[PDB]
Amino acid sequence: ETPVVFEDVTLHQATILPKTGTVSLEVRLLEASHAFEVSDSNGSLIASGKVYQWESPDPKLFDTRAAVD
Amino acid sequence: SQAWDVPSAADFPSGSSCSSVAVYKFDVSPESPDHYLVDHCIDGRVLFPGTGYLWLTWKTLARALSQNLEETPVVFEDVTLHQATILPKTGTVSLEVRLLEASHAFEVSDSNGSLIASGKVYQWESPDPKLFDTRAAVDPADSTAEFRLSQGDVYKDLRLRGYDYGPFFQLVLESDLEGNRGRLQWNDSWVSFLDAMLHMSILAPGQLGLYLPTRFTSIRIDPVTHRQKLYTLQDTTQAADVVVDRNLNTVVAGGALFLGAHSSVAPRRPQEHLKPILEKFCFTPHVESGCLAGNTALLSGLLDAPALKACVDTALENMASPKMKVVEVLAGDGQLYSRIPALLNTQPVMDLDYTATDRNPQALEAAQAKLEQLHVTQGQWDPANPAPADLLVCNCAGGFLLLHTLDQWESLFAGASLHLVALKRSFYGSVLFLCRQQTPQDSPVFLSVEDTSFRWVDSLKDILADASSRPVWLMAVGCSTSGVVGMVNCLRKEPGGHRIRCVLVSNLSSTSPAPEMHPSSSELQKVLQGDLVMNVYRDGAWGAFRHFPLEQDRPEKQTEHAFVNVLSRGDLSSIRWVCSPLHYALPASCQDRLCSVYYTSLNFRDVMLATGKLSPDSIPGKWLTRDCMLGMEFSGRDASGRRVMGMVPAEGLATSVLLLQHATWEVPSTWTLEEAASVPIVYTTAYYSLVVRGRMQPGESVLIHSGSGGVGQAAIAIALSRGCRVFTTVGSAEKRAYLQARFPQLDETCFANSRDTSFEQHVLRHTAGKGVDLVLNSLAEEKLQASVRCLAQHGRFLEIGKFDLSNNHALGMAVFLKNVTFHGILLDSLFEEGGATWQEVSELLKAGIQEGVVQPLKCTVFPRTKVEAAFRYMAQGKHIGKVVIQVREEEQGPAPRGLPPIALTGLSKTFCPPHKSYVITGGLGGFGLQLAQWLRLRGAQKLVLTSRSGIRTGYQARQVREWRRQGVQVLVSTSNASSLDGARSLITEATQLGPVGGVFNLAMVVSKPKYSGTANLDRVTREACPELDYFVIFSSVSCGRGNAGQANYGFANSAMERICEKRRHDGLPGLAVQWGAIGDVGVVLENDTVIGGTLPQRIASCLEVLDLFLSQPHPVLSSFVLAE
Amino acid sequence: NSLAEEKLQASVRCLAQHGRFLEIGKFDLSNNHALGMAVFLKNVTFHGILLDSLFEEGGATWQEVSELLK
Amino acid sequence: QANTMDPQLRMLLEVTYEAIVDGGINPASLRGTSTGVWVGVSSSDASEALSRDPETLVGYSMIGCQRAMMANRLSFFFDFKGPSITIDTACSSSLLALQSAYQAIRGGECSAAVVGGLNVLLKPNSSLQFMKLGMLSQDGTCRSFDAEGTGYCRAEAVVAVLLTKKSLARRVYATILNAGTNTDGSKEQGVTFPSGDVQEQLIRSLYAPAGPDPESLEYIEAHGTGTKVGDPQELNGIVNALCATRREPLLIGSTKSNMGHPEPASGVAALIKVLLSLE
Repeated sequence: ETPVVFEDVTLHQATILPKTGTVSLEVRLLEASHAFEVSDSNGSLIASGKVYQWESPDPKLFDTRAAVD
Repeated sequence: SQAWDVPSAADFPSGSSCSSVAVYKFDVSPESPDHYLVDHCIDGRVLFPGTGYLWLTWKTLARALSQNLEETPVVFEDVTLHQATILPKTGTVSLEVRLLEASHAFEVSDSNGSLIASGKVYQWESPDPKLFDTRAAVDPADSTAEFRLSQGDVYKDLRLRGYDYGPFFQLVLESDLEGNRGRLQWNDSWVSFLDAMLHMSILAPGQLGLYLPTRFTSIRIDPVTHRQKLYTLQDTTQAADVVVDRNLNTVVAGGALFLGAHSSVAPRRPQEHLKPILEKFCFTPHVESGCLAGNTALLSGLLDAPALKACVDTALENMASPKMKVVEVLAGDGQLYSRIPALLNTQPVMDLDYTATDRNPQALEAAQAKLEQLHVTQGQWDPANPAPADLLVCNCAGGFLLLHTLDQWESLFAGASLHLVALKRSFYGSVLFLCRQQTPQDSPVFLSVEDTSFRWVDSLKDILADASSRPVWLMAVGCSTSGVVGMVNCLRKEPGGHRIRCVLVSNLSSTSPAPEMHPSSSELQKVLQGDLVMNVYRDGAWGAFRHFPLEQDRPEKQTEHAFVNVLSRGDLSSIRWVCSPLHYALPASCQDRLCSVYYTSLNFRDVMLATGKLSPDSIPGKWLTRDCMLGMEFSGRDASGRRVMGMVPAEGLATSVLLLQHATWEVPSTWTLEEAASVPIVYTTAYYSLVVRGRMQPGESVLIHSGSGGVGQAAIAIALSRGCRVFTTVGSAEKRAYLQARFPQLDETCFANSRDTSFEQHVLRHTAGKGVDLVLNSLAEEKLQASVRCLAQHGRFLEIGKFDLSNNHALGMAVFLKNVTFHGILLDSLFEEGGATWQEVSELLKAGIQEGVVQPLKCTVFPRTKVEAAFRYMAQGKHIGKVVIQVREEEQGPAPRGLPPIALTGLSKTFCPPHKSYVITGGLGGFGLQLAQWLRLRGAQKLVLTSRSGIRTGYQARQVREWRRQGVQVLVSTSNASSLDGARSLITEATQLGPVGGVFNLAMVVSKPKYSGTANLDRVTREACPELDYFVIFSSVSCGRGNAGQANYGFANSAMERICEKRRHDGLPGLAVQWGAIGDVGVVLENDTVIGGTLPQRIASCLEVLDLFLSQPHPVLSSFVLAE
Repeated sequence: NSLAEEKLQASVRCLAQHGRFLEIGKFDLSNNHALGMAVFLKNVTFHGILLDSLFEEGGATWQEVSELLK
Repeated sequence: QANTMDPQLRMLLEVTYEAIVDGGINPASLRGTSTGVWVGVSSSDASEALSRDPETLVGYSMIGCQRAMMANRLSFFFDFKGPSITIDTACSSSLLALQSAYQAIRGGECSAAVVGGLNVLLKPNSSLQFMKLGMLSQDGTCRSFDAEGTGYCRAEAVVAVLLTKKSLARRVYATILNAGTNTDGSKEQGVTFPSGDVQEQLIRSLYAPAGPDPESLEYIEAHGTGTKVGDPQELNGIVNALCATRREPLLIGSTKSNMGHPEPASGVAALIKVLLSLE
C-alpha cells in the first residue's frame, strides 16, 4: 500500500553474512526530513538517503516501448 | 471544577526501545518549571529560543549515550532552524528530537510533524580548551573613561528593534561599544546563556531591524572548560567573558563557541489593538453658524459630524469628576445611544452611566442587541415630567442638556432658567442646543496671570483654604501665550480644586486687526452667565478648546516625483505611490543625472519580494533602508531631452529617476520607448550569464529553461547568434507556439517541458546521453537537481534563480568529476558597483544591439493606475515577455522636444534634503536620540543635538560615534535656547552645517526649556531661517486631560501650544504634539504599565505617527494609546 | 584546494565575493559529499578540475595549457 | 502530588466517601476505628505511565500509584486503623475482597469495612494481549448466555461498599449469609479454562448441609462473561448444584451484559446492580 520513492541513496559498506549465527541491521527514519539511514550492530554506517510515500504514482513511467523494433 | 492529568492513549510504550528518539513537552503557564521561557518574548509572541532546540538536541544526545549533559562535550554542524515555535500563554507544546547515530545527523519535529531544526551533533572527542581563550590587544589603561554599555543600555536598544527579551534572558551584563567584548551572566541554564551569546552577535553597531537565527555552522560546547572559564562577581552572581569577531564570524563565551552563526530578518506583525488615538486640536466657537455645507452627500436627518462631541466635551470637563450619569428621552428613534458611548469611551478617563428610556417597552428591542454591548440602563418614560443626574440627551428627529430639533426655541429656555451654552446651526436647518441650568453663584474670585514671576502661585495656594468659593476664575489679558487652558485641566481635577469650578479666560487674537477683550463691562457677564469652565477668544468668537478626532486621510501631495514600494511585505493591497526624495530636493550634484520615466517594467525580483518568497537578505548592495527596494528598469528622456533606457539599483518604479552613468544606454531611433523598457535586465542578465561567465562558444549546446519568459527569450536570441544547439523548456502549449514563430531556427527537438522533470529525459535523447554544454537554470528544487544532470562533460551550470541557493540546499559534489564548473550568477552583485566586469557586460549589450542580436520582447502594458494588478499578473507566469507600466503616453510623430506636465497622487513621507541641517534640543535624550536616528534615515546629513553636559552615556557615544562613521555630520552642542543669545548661538551653530530646515524642541526639566526656549527659537527662526521646513514641539497630555502633581509641567506646555498656533496663522510651519505615555525609552521606563489611564506608545509607533503629523495643517495634535 | 572533508568545507568559506574555488583533490568529489548551495550567493563559481580529462583528449583547451608551460 | 495520582485512587477516595455517607454514617464517626479496607484491583496502568521519563517524572508519584496505596491511602485519609489491603485475582478480586472483609468483621477483628473494586482502561497494549488470547469479543459486547457469544467486552469502574455489623448499621441493603472461594485445580484443558466442575463444588460448600436452602434463591447473578466456552461451563455447574427444587427456581442474569466485564471490579459492580434492583 506504500508506493515508495528513494533519492540519493548511498550504500557505504556491505554486510558479510556468516555461515551461521545472526546479524542485526537497524533502519532509522527521519519523518520530516524524509531522510533515512541503516546501521549495523556495531553502529556503523551501512546506507543512507531519502524515502517517502509516492503520492501521485504515474504508471506511464514503467512503459517498455520506444519505437526501434 | 478543576480537571486533572489523565494519562493518555499515546502515553505507554508503542513499538520497542529507542535510545534515539525523544519527545519533550513544554508548559508555559506560570506554575511550570519551564515558565522561564516566557521571557523569550519577541515582537509580542513567546517564541521558543532558537538556542533551545540546540539544548533539547544536546540533552537527547547524552540520553542515547547513557550519559548526562555535563559529560558530553558536544559538537554541532550545519544546523539549520526552519520555523520557530510560538508558545501559547497556556496549554502545552510538544517538540520531538530524532537522532541518526551513524550519520551523526539529527532533526527536530513538532506535534504536527513539521520541520523545526536539523543538522549534525556528536560527542566531541578531543575537547581543546585553547579554543575558548579570552585574550586582548594589550594593556588598556582605559577605565573610568572608556564608555561601555550597561545591561540596561543593551536590552533597551534591543527592545527598540523588536526583541522584547524578559528578565530571565537579559544576561548581557556589560559590553564594548562596538559589541565585540563583554560579560554574560550565568543562569545555570544553557538555553539562556547560549541565546545571550546570540544577543552579542545581533548587537553590532549600526545594525537595525529584527533578526532571528537561521544557520549555525559549528557550535562547540565543552562544559568541562565552561566550568573553569566561569567566574563570580562581587554581586555573588556568576558570569564569564564573551567575544565577537565579525571578521571571523565567531562568538565565544565561557565554554561555548559559535562559528558562522548567520541569522536573518523577520517581519514585525503590527498588533492592531495598539493602534493609537489621533485627535486634532482646533479652537471651536460656541457660536458655529452655517456649519457643514461641504458634505457632497437617514444621512441627512442625522448630524453626527464632529460638532456633537464639540459640546458633549464642553459639558464633560465641566464637572469635577470624570464620572458622568447620562440619560436620554425619546431614545428608540433619535438614536443617541449609539454615538456618545463612543464619544466618551474615546477619552482615557471615563466613568459612564448611560440611561436609555422610551415611552414603550417596544422601541427598546433593537436595543437589547445593542444596549447589551453599550452597557446602558434602559427603562420607560414619556415627556410629561415624572422622574423615577449629570447630563440628559435627546433627538427630536446645574448640569447639562443636549437637544436637537429641525428663536422660538431660545425663549423656551428662558423659562426653565437655562443659558444656551452651545449653538450649532447647520446649513440645511439642523440646529444643536446645549443647555446648562444655573444654581446661584458665590464669592467669584479673580486672579490674572501674565506676570513672568509666577506670583499668582502663592496666591492660588491661598485660595485653597477658602471652604467653598464656588466661582474661582483664572485669566490673563497680556500674554497671547498664557498656558492657562493647560494649567486648568491639571488643577480642575487635583484634590484641592476638584469642585473649585476652575474657570478660565484668555486673549489670543491671531491677527493684529483683531482686538476686543475688556472686563468689568458687558461681556465679562455674558461669559459668567454661561459659566462654561473654559472661555477663550480668537478674533471675535467665544468658544472653548475642543479635541476632535483626526481627518485620517494619509496626506497626499501633487508631485512631479514619486516611486512605488509595498507598504507591507507579502501583500499587494498595500502597494502605493510614495513621494520620491527628489520631491523634497535635488542638489546640483545629483541633478544632471535626472531623468523622466515613460515606461517602468517589473522584473522577477520586484515580484518575489513584494511577495515574501525571497528575503531582502539575499539582495546584494549595502542598504540604508531595506524598505524602498522595488524597480530596476525604465525608459524615457534625460535632462538633455535625449532619449534613454536604463537600469537602477532600486526605486525604479517611478515617475522620475537618477540614471547611472555605466548602466544607461541610448534608445535607438527605431524603438518605441515601450519596447525599449523591456531590454536591459533581461539581455544584460543573458549576456552576463552566457558569454562573460559561462564563456559560451559557437556550435556548443545549451539548455535554457523557460524560454517562454523574458530572460529566456533573450537567452535564446543570443545563443542562436553564435548559432548553438538550443534546448528550451516551456510550461504552456501556446508558449511553444510563440517561441517557434519568433525563433524559426527552432526544431521540435528543441522543446521540452518545464512543469516537470521530463526535460532531463528529453535532453538526454537528442544529446545521445552526452548532455548539454551549458545550462541556464532558473528552476525549483528537484528541477534544478535534474538540470545539473543534463550537464555534458566539461560543461557549465549557469545559476540565475535564487530559491535553492537561498535555502542552502545541497549539491551532489560528484557532478564535479565530469570536470564541470558551477556558476552562481547574481547580476545585482555587479550593476550598481559598476566595475570592469560590468562594463564588459554593458558593451555586449551595446554591440548586440547594433547587430540585431538583441530585440524588444512582447509587452503586456498596464496603466500607471492598475499597478497592483500588474504585479498579480506577473505573479502567475501567464505571460510572454515583459510586464510593463506606462507612466507617460510617449511623444508622437514629428520630432517632439518635450516638457512634461505630470500631476500625481503621491502619499506623503517626510524626507530631508541633504543640504539642510536639523536641530533637536534635548537631543541625547532617550526619545531625542531616536528622532535623531529617524531623521537620518529620512535622509538628514546635518544634525545639531543639544544637551547640558554634552555626551555622558556609552549608548550616546555609540549612536553619535556611528552616525559620524556613516558620514552624518553631527555637532553635539552645550548651548541652551531659553536665552536669546544662546538661541542665536545655536541656530547659528546649525547654520554652519547648512541652512536650517528643522527645529525640534525636546528639552525638558520647568518653563525655561519648554516655554522660554520655544519662544526664543520662534524669534531667531523667523529672523534668520528662510529655509525652515519644520518647527516642532513636544507637549504631553499632562496639558491635555491633566496630571495631579504637574500643574507646572502643564502651564509650560500649553504655552508652546499657543506659539505654534501663532506661526500657523502666520503661514509658517508649527506643530505641538500632545503625547500620551511615551514608551521604549521615555522618562517612564527610565512598557506594560498605566500612566494617566493610558499605555506607553512604542517609540516606533510614535515615529510613524510623527510622519503623519509633520505633514498636516493643524497646529496642535494629540497621540496616546488607550488602557481599558 | 586539495584537502580533506571538514577542511574543504572550510576552504569554501575563505571565498571572497565573486571568488573561485579551484577543486583539484578528488576524495570529497568521489564520495558525492554535499556542498552548501548558498555559497553561491557570494556570486562564487565552483570549479571541478581534473587535468586527466584533457591530457590524452589533446584538445584546444589543452594546447592552451601546454603553451602556458612553454 | 495530585496530578501524579492514579485516577482510580482519585475516584476511589471519592466513592468510598460517597459510600460511607450513603449509609447515614458521618465518616468522622469512624476516625480512629479498628475499621479496615479491602480493595480489588488488577490493573494499575497509570502507575507505569508516570514512571518512564527518568528526568520528567517525579518521585512521589509512587505514593499515588503503587498498588498498595489503593487501600493504604484510603485507610490514610479516613483514619481507618484496621487492615488495609489490596487483592489481585484477576476478574474475581473485588468480590473476594467483599468476602475477605465480611469474614474479618464476622469474627471480631472489625466493626466495619471498605470494600472496593477498581479497573481503568488506559493502555491499549493490555486489550491487545487479551485479544490474542481470544477472550476479547470483536463484536465488542457481552452476549450474556446467548449463543452468539464470541468473548467479553472490557469495561471500567470504581465501586465501593460499606460492610458493618447490624448493631451499627443505620441502613441495610442486605445481609451476607455466606461466602467462600476455591480454585479450579489443574485442568487438562489449560489454565484459562473455567472449570465448572470446580465452580460447582464452591457453590455447594456454601449451601445445603453447610448453609441456606437452595430453594430460597430467587435470583443468581452470573459471572456471565459471554464466552463461547465459559458461559456453558458456569451455568451448568450452577444448576448441577442449586437445583433439586420446584418452581422456576432462580431467575438468572448478568450485569456484564448491560455494561461490560469490569474485570477485577466485576464482583462488586455486580453486587451493586443487585442491591440497586432490590431497592
